[PDB]
Amino acid sequence: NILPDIENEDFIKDCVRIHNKFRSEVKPTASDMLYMTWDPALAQIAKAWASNCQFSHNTRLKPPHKLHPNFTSLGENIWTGSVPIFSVSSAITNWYDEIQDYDFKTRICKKVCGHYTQVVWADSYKVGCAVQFCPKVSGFDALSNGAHFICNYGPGGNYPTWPYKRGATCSACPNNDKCLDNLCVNRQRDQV
Ligand SMILES: [Zn+2]
Repeated sequence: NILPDIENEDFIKDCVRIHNKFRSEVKPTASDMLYMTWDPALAQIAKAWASNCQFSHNTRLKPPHKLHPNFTSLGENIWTGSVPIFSVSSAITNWYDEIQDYDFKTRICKKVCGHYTQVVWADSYKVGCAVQFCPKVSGFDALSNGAHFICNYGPGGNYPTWPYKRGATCSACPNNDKCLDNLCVNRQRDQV
């Protein structure tokens, strides 16, 4: 298990593909789920924060900070665990599986659900991730020599509302956006 660098093409494909797989398969269906693409600037941001090896959120995701020239606010998911166990698939799946504690009807979360909601946040269409090797991670004293994985999201989600608008798939995309695997695509947005 070697931890990939932020420009590793397989790492990039995994992060994007697996985010989109969960976003495509949501239940209830989403009417407005945007297709998610890689953003190298978001990946650099994740890399810088991840190198701090702290189990807490980047402090500069919101005004008056602005880490990314094109987003007012950024979103963030963090996964921290052992090196052997780490993979893009397991980390993101771990975030998504918080759905078990989420009741879509009422938005009631029984535990921790904010990673799941950011994974499937309709309006978020750019992602960038990084993993760091961390001898110790602050806030997580139990852990030794772990993998510390952070994705940043543009624009940020986790407003006090449903992560997407439930409805017939792709029935409420922006403009005249086409649909690909239950996601709203758009040549302009999706350019990397
Ligand atoms: Zn969190």
